Amino acid sequence: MECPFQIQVCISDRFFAFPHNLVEPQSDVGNKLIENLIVYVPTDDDRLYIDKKQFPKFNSVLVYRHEHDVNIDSRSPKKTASATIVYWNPLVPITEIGAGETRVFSVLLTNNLFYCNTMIVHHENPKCPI
Amino acid sequence: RVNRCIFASIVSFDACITYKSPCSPDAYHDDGWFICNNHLIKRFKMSKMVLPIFDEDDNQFKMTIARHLVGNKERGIKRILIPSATNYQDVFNLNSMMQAEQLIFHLIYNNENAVNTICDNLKYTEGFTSNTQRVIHSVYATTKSILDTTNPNTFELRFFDVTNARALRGGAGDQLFNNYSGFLQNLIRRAVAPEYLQIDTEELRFRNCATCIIDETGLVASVPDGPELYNPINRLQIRNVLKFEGTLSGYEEYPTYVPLFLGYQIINSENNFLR
Amino acid sequence: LVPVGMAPRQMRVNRCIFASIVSFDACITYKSPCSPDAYHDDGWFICNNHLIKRFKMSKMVLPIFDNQFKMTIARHLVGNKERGIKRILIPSATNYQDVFNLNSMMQAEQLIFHLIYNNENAVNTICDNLKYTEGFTSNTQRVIHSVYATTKSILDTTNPNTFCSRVSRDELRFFDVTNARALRGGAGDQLFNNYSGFLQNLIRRAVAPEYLQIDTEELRFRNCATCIIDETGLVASVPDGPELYNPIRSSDRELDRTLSGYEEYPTYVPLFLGYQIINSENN
Amino acid sequence: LVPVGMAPRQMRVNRCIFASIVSFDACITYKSPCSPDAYHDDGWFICNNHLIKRFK
Amino acid sequence: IFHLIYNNENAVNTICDNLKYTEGFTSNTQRVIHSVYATTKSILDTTNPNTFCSRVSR
Amino acid sequence: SKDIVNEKLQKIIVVTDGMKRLYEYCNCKNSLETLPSAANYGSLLKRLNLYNLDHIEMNVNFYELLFPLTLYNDNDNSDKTLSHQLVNYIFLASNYFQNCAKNFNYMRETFNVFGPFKQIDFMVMFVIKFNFLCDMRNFAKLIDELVPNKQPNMRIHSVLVMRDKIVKLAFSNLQF
Amino acid sequence: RETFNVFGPFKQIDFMVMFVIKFNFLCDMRNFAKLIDELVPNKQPNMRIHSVLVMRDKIVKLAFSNLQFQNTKHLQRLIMLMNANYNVI
Ligand SMILES: [Zn+2]
Ligand SMILES: [Zn+2]
Repeated sequence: MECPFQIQVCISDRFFAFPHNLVEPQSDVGNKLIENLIVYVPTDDDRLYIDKKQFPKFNSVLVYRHEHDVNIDSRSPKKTASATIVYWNPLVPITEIGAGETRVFSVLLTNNLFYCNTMIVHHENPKCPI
Repeated sequence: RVNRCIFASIVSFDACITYKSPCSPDAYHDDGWFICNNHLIKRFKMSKMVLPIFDEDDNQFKMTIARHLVGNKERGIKRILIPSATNYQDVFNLNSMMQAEQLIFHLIYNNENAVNTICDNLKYTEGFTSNTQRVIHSVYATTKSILDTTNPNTFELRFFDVTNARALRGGAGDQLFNNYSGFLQNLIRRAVAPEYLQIDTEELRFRNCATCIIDETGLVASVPDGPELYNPINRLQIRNVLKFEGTLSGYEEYPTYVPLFLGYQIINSENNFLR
Repeated sequence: LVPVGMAPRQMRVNRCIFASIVSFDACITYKSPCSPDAYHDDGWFICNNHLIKRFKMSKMVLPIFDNQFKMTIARHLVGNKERGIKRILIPSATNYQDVFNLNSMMQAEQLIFHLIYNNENAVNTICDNLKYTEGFTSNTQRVIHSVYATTKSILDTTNPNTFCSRVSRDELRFFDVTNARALRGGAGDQLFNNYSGFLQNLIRRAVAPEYLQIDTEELRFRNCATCIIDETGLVASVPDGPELYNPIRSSDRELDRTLSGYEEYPTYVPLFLGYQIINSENN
Repeated sequence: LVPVGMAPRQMRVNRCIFASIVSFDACITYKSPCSPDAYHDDGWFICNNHLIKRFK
Repeated sequence: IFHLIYNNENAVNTICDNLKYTEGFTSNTQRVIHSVYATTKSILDTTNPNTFCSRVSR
Repeated sequence: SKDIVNEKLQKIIVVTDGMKRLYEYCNCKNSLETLPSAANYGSLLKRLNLYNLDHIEMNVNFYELLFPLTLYNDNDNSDKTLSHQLVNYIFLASNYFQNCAKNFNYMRETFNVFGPFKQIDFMVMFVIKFNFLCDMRNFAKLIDELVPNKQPNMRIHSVLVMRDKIVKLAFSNLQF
Repeated sequence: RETFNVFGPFKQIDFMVMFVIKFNFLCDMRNFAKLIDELVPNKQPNMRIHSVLVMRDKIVKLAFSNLQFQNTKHLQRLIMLMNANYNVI
C-alpha cells in the first residue's frame, strides 16, 4: 500500500468530535488560499455534526459522505485545486485531494492511513472503561 | 341449468372469428348474481366472495361481497370499477372487444344510440341477413331478458353514499346508483357490502371505514382519504430443473384482500329473515 | 459419562412463559395446557392457548410482498358487546394486577405476571412468602428458583433486543392512531414506552401497523385502526365509534346451494394500528 | 443446442401484412384467412384473400 | 396495421397507449402487440427504401 | 301540525341566532365531522362556567330536533341529491350523537383538563348540542326556505326512526 | 388546478397551485412554530424524528417528481421560503 505525500493525517482520540478549529484553508501553487472547504465523512448522518458556521476562514463549505470511487487508483488520486479537502474518520481510500495539503483527522488508524507520510499523533493520559 | 353468464351470450358472427367463451361455471348458480365470476373479474376487476354474518347453529346469514382487483397504484380510469353511463364507453375499450360485447354493454348502460349504430354497422356484413341478424336477435333478446329480470319495476333501505364521514355534504352516490340500470344496481347490491347492518334497532359494524367510493365517475376502488390500500395478487425448461435435493409456517394467513365494504343497510321490525 | 465436558447441547425449547407454571404444592400434580405452537422458534414468547386465555388474542400471519414475507399479527377475540375492563386486550402495568385475577390463579403465574410487568415489590413479596410457606427448602425452593430463572432467561433474551430496537434508526414503529385528527389515539408511543421490554416485544409481534413504508414504497393495510392504546393498555376498541362485530364462530338451503365451494371472507378483526418504517428488507 | 451460433436460417415467409392479425384477447383464439399466394416471394405484400376483402 | 400502412403515427400511438392500459398488457398482450408491430415495421422498412430509390430512379 | 313544525324550524333558526350572541359563542366553524374537542371551546367553556348548567337533558330529542328539516319542496323534482344530502346529514348526526354518548366519559376528562368544574357533566353535553346546533344553522344556510305546510316522505321518516332509536338507547345508557 | 382555474385561465396556473398548496402548508407550519417557540432547540436534530423526516421526504419527492407540471421583493422572499431556501431574509 502506497499513499500520496499530499495527504497529512492527524490521529487523536479527540477527533471523535470533528476538530473545527484545526481546519485551515490551503494554498495553491500561486500561494492563493482556497475559500472553498469540502468535508468528507464516513456516513451521511455524520453531516449533522459538522457546523458550517465554525469555518470563518472559508466562504463556502460543503459536506459529503466519502465513498470508494472504484474509477480512481488511490496510489494517485485526482486533485481538485478549487477546494480545500478534509477527511474526518475516513473508512475507505481517499481518491480525491485538495489544494496544498489534504487534511485528515481520525480516531482510527487503518492501513490506508498507516503508510501515510505525514502522521500527527495526539497523546492522551489513558482512562479505561469497564 | 340456466346459464346466467352475461357476456357469454356472445357469438362470433364473423366466420373467421371463434369465441371461446372460457368463463366461470358459477353462472349455473341460481344466485343473486347475473354475471358469473370470470366475467366479473375480466370486465369489473372484482372477485366474488361471501361474508358470513350469523353462523352459530342454523342462522347462516351469508352476505355476498366481491373483492378489489385494483392495486394501490392505479388511478382514474384504471381504478374505476363500475363506470357511469357517461364514462363507461371511455373506461371500457369497446373497440377492442367484440361488437356483441359492445352491444351488451350499451344495453346495460341504456345506450340505445350505440345499439342502433352497432346493428347498422352489422347491416353491412357479408352474411348479414343470413346469420348476423340471427346473432343480433339472440344476443339482444338474452340481454334484454336479463335486464328486465334485474329491474324490480318490471312485470330495501340500503344506502351506499350514507357512510362517508368527513364528506363536505351531498352524498349523491345513491343518486347515481338510482340512475344506474336495474342490472347495475343489483350488481352493486350483490357485490358491495354495507359497512353497517341495522336490524330492528341492532347495529353491527363490519369495518371501521368504508373501502369503496362512489361518485359521478361511478364505482371506484379508492379510499375515502389517504393513500390506497395495499392489494397484492408446463414446458420443461433448463431453469425448471431444481438443484440438490436439500417462517411462520405453523400459523394461518389473514387474506390481503380489499373486499367491497361500503354503505349502511337498515332493516325494519323484520326479524332474522332467512327464507 | 457420555456427553463431552459441558458442551451445551442443542434442542428445541418451549417458548411460552406460562409453560413453566407448576403447583408449588409438590403433593399436588399439575399440568399447564400449552398449544404446540410454543415449540416454534419465532418472535412469539406465548403459546396460542395462554394468549387466548389471558389476553383474548389469537395469532395470525399477514403475507407481505415479490418475495412473500410473512408478518406476524394477532387478532381480536373480543366480542362486540364486551365493555369496560373486558375491552382491555393487554392491561398496563397499572392495571394488570386488577385485570388479571391474581387471587384466582396460581402463585407461580402471579410471580410470572409480576416479573413480566416490572413489579419487583410483588416479586419479592411472593419470594419471601414462599420462603416462609410450606417445605420451602425441600423442593419448593428449587421449583421456585427454576421458574424464576426460566422467566428471567426469557426476559434477558428479549429486553436487550427490545432496547436496541427502540434506539434503532433503520427500523421505526409508532403505536398510535395514524389518523392524528383523532382523540382516542393519544400518546400511544409514550404508553408503549411505559410498557416493559418483553411486553413491548409482544405488542410489536401482535399489532400490525396501519401503514408500512419500506424504503420508498408504502403499503396501507387499513384505512382505519382496529385497536387503541391508553393508560389501561391495549384496548380492543374502535377509535371512532361503534365496536366492530366479532361473531366468534368457533372456539369459546338455497343460500348454501348458491354458496357452494365459494371464496369466503373471514369475519376476524386483526390488529391494525400505528405507523411502521423500515430501510431495506432486513428479512 | 443444434443450430450454429445465430446463423440466421433461411425459409419461406408469409408476405401479406394482414397475416399477422391476432386477437389481443389471448383467451379468444382467432385465425386470419390467408390465401396460399401469400407465400410467393413476389412484389405482392398482400394475399389474394385480404386484397379482395379490403381493396376489392 | 392500417394506421401503420397509412402513415398515421397519432392513431398508432393512441392504439399503443390504449393497449398499454387495456387488459393484461404486460403478461402476453404486450408481446403480441410488439410482435405485430415489428412484423409490420419490418415489411415497411423492406419496402420504403426501394420505393424511394424507384421514385428518384432515372 | 306540520305548520307548527315549520314554526319550530323558523324558531330554532332565530333562537340560535339569539343565543349565539346573548352568550356570544357562534363556534360556527365546527361541524359533526367527529367527536368535538375542548380545544375549540376553552373560552366558551369559561363563559359557560358563569351559569349553572344542570338545566339540560341527558337525552337528545333527535326526532323533534331534525324533523322540521324534512319539510322542504322536494316536489321541485330538480334536486333529489338534496334529499340524499338530508339523509347523509341525519345519518351523520346520529353517528355524531352515538359517538358523543359512547365517549362521553372521554370528553369528561377532556373538559376536566379544560375548566375542572363540577358542571362539566353538563358542559360536555352543552358543547355537544351547541356545536350540533351551529352545524344545523350552517345546514339551514345551505338549504333554501322551501318549507311546505305538509310533506310526506316514508323513507326519510324511517331513517329518522331507526337511527334515533340507536341514539336514544345510547344516551339512556349514560348511567350514574 | 381545475378548481383554481375556475377563477380564471391564469398564465402561471401551475405555479399558482403549487404556491397555494405551500401557503396553506406554511400556515400550519407557522402554527407549529408558534407552539414550539418557547421550547429550546438542540444543537443537532433528534435522530428518530430526523429519520422519519427523511423517509417521508423520500415519498413526497417521488410523488411530486412523478407529477411533472408547467412586484419582486415580497414575491421572491415568499418564493424562496416556498423552495425551502432558508437563507431567505
Ligand atoms: Zn404454552
Ligand atoms: Zn394472407
